[PDB]
Amino acid sequence: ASYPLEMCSHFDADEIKRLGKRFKKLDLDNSGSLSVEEFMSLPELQQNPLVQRVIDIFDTDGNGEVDFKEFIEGVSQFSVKGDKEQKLRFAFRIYDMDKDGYISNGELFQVLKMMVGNNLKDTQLQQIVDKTIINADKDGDGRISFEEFCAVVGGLDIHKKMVVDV
Amino acid sequence: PPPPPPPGADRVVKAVPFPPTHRLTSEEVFDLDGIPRVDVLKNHLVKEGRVDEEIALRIINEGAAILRREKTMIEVEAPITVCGDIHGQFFDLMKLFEVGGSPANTRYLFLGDYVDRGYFSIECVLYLWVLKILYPSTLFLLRGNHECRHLTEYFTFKQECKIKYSERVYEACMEAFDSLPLAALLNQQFLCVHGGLSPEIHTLDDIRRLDRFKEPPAFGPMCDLLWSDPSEDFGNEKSQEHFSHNTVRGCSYFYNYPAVCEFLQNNNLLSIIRAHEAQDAGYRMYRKSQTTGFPSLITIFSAPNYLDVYNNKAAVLKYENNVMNIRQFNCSPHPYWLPNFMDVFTWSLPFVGEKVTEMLVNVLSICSDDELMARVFSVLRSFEEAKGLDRINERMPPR
Ligand SMILES: [Ca+2]
Ligand SMILES: [Ca+2]
Ligand SMILES: [Ca+2]
Ligand SMILES: [Ca+2]
Ligand SMILES: [Fe+3]
Ligand SMILES: [Zn+2]
Repeated sequence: ASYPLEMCSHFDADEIKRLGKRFKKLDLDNSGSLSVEEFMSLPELQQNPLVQRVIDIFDTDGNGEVDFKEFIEGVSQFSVKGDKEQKLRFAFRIYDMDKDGYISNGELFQVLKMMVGNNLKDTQLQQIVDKTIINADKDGDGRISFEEFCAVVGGLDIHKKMVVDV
Repeated sequence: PPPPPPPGADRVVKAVPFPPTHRLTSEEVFDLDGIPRVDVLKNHLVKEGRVDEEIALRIINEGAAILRREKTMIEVEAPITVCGDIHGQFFDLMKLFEVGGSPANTRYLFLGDYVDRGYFSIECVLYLWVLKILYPSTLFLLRGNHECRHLTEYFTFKQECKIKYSERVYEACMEAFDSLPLAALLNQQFLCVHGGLSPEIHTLDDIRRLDRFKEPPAFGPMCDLLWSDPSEDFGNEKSQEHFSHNTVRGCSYFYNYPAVCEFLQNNNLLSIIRAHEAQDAGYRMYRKSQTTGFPSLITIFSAPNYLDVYNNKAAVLKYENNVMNIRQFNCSPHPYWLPNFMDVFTWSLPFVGEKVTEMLVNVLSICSDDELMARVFSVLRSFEEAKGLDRINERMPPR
């Protein structure tokens, strides 16, 4: 009889139970945590360039794996009940690698590089990164806050795509 | 409390020049007399700098006021440097002036199309307008078919203005373009125009008469001056028909050699100098008049490696000491922009959204009613090959 897990999410008891079943089946060695290697054992994830970024965001305690609390709170960002700001903040977090709350030049480059590969020259990519920052940086520190990020993309309605059924 | 890290601390490609963060102010651009400092402006623009909006407006509006008081067919004498299409290729424009000579001691005539296709159109406009403000009697600008509401709204110039400046700046450019003269008579011997002839234009007086202060209409003499082309078989035609419907442009006409001959002879002209069509060599000399032995028609094209894919030379025409000498030049490096000026967030976000959601869908699909019991992201996009591929963009946009 272990201690209750505490979490915050949009899910009712039934949904948490169903997610629990998925968690267990994903947890191959049954350690109660989810390793990178366990995520990668799903062939459909092997060519997805954002997998490690998603895992980093889910792993809020930073021990390199995703436990059940983190799994629930991660998936909850994609609940149909989640708001625009929530989906957008998750998107912001894809770019914000070191999690300090500001997208920097180097991070924007690196994350774009993960997605673009060799479709652009490094010089080209640096130039569009530079201009994106300049155009979106409203207080002149050279990096992009969440507020400045939303002012740019909040009209795109991408949040309406970031939704899964559980 | 430690300050932020230096702006370019974690920047990955450090050798790449970083654009200025501050817009040029009025104090910096305009001297004590209200005169613009062209070298201050040029240096800033070459670094991809911007100006304060009020300065952009001031430059555009003053240029417009000067242009508006010119005749619709201006008269200019030799010596002169005549230039064709520029198409927003600002960094090539810089080379053009190095080749042609400084406007401080060199007379210039531009045949239009300053904007669209290239992603530095506004910089081209600001810089040429400033030169017009500084040298109103030695540098001249004509209207091209792209200097209008219809084309800039279809192509990227309107979006360029919205992103770098505002719709106010775009609207100011539209009024300024309405003021551009339609033609130049050079040294009483050459008619210079962007496109060419019209079945409704038989004398210079037909041009002088035109009300130019308007959007170019879809047909008629003003339209034709900006839009018409020599026929593909110019000088070697089967039919003797002077004009035929321009199937390439979707409007206006092809004019043939007989049509040009008649016009030259009726008006005591030596040649027509025009632009409007890309040339591998930067220019084309068409069939010589039997009478004079001089090229009846000349096309000049001043945008090298047009669209970054044509690989063509550019040229300007220098008319001095009774010699017309063509000076060719090659393209110059320029900074990169994503298609239609989109920032990388706008570019990448749909892909991010799609891929993270796909991952989660796959992750959650690990059970199926058991509970009841490269990197795949890309951009957004020979002379004769480039031409055929870009054929639809030479045609007039719908409505
Ligand atoms: Ca495990
Ligand atoms: Ca963890
Ligand atoms: Ca950061
Ligand atoms: Ca900032
Ligand atoms: Fe053109
Ligand atoms: Zn043209």
